[PDB]
Amino acid sequence: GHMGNAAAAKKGSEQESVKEFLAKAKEEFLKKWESPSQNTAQLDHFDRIKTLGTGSFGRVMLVKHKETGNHYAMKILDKQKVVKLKQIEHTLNEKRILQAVNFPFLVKLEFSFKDNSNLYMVMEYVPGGEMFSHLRRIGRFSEPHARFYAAQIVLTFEYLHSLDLIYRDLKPENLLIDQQGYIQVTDFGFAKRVKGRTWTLCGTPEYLAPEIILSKGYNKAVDWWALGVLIYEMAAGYPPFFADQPIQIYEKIVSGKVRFPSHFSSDLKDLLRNLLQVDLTKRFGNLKNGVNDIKNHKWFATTDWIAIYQRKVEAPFIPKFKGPGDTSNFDDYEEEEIRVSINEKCGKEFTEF
Amino acid sequence: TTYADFIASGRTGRRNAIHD
Ligand SMILES: Cc1cncc2cccc(S(=O)(=O)N3CCCNCC3)c12
Repeated sequence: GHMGNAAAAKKGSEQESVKEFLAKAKEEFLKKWESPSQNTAQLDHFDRIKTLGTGSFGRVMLVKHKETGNHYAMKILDKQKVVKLKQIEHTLNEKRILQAVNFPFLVKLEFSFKDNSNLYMVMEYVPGGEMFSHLRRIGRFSEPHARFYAAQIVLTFEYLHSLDLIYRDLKPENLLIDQQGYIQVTDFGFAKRVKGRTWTLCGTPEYLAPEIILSKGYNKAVDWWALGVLIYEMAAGYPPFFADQPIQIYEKIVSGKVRFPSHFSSDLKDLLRNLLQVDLTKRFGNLKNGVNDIKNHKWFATTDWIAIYQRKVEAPFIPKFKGPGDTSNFDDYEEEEIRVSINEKCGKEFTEF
Repeated sequence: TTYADFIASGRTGRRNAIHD
């Protein structure tokens, strides 16, 4: 067979140890999920330094905690805007997930609070920037470099899926690089805790699994499809399915055809054909052997999964870092005041925040 | 080339989710 006795025994033991880890991790998650923390700071505890990101959600600012001197990323949401955009449930869900999970590649929420006008989530500052920026600048990542990041996503999805969380928001724009060169996953509004199927059309066109596009009920296998898109984009510099308009992207996604750069290794192409598999009965991550089909694939044969988890692998790329509060790996944005109305807005809607 | 086609798509910048 493919493995001799020693290798087969070591792999078997490793897979059993994963099950043991995940069972404990689920116990820990469920305790925090059922008793969430709240109101752990206030706005005047922080100096606001610079805007690091913006979106329909609001903004993320670099802040400095006055008492400790520590820098953090503060996400600021306007309650009335969240209501207008029909994002109440997603916003509450993001905070509840963030305060309950614990994993080395998931960003840590350190404080949360609200005031008359806004909601605030204060997370560890991840100074290395978005993977997106580095990928577009470098052009493409080598297969070892892409593999280092991919392994972290595999472990993170193995953790999330064990908690019955479907992630649904994978893309380079949503992955940050920390000071040691490891990945931080930050966005959880569109994650959903369900054991079976769900039906919402959500995500980003290039990363949507066919079953989402086709308005089917779908499950956690959509995350393994999205991993295939991510690995492809990291290693090629462009995603597997693109076009001028989303409709044409969707036609390519559902077609069952994917083409590869000539520099892709055969091992990489084999992995990608099994992740970018339109037939759910054949997609890696969705079969009887679960995540093991991915972790044991030839493309990952050099990956030491425990060493990645322990953060003992030397990263292939270390972002520039001049000191705490360095913002050079993020873009520049126009600075807007943060206003706090003298009247509470939307109190009922956000009671649980 | 495929790279040129990617540039021509206009989708080389940060991509919005469907709801945005
Ligand atoms: C700057 C930042 C830096 N450290 C930690 C962060 C935590 C959360 C969000 C951001 S972000 O990059 O604005 N971002 C917003 C939504 C877009 N996807 C990526 C997450 C952080």
